[PDB]
Amino acid sequence: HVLKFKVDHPFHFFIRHNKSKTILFFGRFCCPV
Amino acid sequence: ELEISMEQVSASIGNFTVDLFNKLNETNRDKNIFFSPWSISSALALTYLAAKGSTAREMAEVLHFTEAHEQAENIHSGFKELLTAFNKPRNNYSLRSANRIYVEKTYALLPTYLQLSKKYYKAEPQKVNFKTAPEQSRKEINTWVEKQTESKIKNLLSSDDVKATTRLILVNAIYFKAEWEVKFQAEKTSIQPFRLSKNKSKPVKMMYMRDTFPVLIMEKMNFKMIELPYVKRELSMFILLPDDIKDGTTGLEQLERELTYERLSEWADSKMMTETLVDLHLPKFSLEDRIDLRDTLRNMGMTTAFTTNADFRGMTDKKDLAISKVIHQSFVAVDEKGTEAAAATAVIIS
Repeated sequence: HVLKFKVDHPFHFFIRHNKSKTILFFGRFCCPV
Repeated sequence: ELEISMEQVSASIGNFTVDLFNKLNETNRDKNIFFSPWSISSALALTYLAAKGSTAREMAEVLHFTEAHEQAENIHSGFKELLTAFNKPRNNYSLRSANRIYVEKTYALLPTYLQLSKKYYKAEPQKVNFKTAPEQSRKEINTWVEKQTESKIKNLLSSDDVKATTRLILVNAIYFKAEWEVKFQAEKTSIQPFRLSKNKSKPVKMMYMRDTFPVLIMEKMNFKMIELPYVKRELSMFILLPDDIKDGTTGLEQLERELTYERLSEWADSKMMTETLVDLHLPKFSLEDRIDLRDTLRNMGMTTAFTTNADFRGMTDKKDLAISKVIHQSFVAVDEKGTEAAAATAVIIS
């Protein structure tokens, strides 16, 4: 089957440098505009 | 040795990220949050290099260089090697970070501090005239930040930040831009409702694709996590999404209550996080923010550095310096092609 991953409600997100596992940016998006 | 140093700094930054987010979240539960913990920790680490006694100890504890003063040489070494890794020459995407020391021309700094700052943070000193030309100095610093950030962090410092009393400004900048490994197709993007809560939603440009990504399903803890790699999977965007909206606000109450870096680290490289075919819907979005972190850092336990009892005799022979402000400014734009992200941190000392 196909898993539904619909990001249509507030979420945390972060950008990671994978080899070092260093978080470069972190955020929460909960409010459009 | 160097590998362990890098792991220790990366771990410290991860712990700091969660603590910082948690502190920011206390007052602003219903607002967008976005920062670069790399940039903040880098600038404060360069500041910590100059700190002594309780000033140093508090900073080390808040930044997770030590557990809650002997300088953490392993940390400075870890920052050095990480900075080198991030600044590797490449033309397949953009990743760069830089540090700089702006100092009052009349204010002498210890040579040992400058060589260590150059070694571990690649930060060179630039003499500026704060005393009788604060606006000249401000614009000079803002211009450098613009250059390091492809003009995405424009006017970092304001006239309220740089004054005749300013003696040092330690600045970190970071810039990132990369395509997704698998890009969204613009034709599949459409206007869809984004649900702020159970009883509220607003329209956003929702990108869509069907493809395979690493996904961790945590049914018991009511969330899923996905990894969206950028080119060559050298960096990724991770997204933590609650299973639905199962509380009276944003849906993130459980996740935010139970958020720890230990958990986040375990999830991010879990064996359960396997490649899964997914109908991925992701908003096209962009966030900008700016904050003086003084109050936040004080509330986290970094207090003495902001007082008349501050001790920065690692960079000077006089006990006449204290941190006035810690300005952090950030930017991110997520679209079908990839992501552009940028930030700067300015530690202002007077």
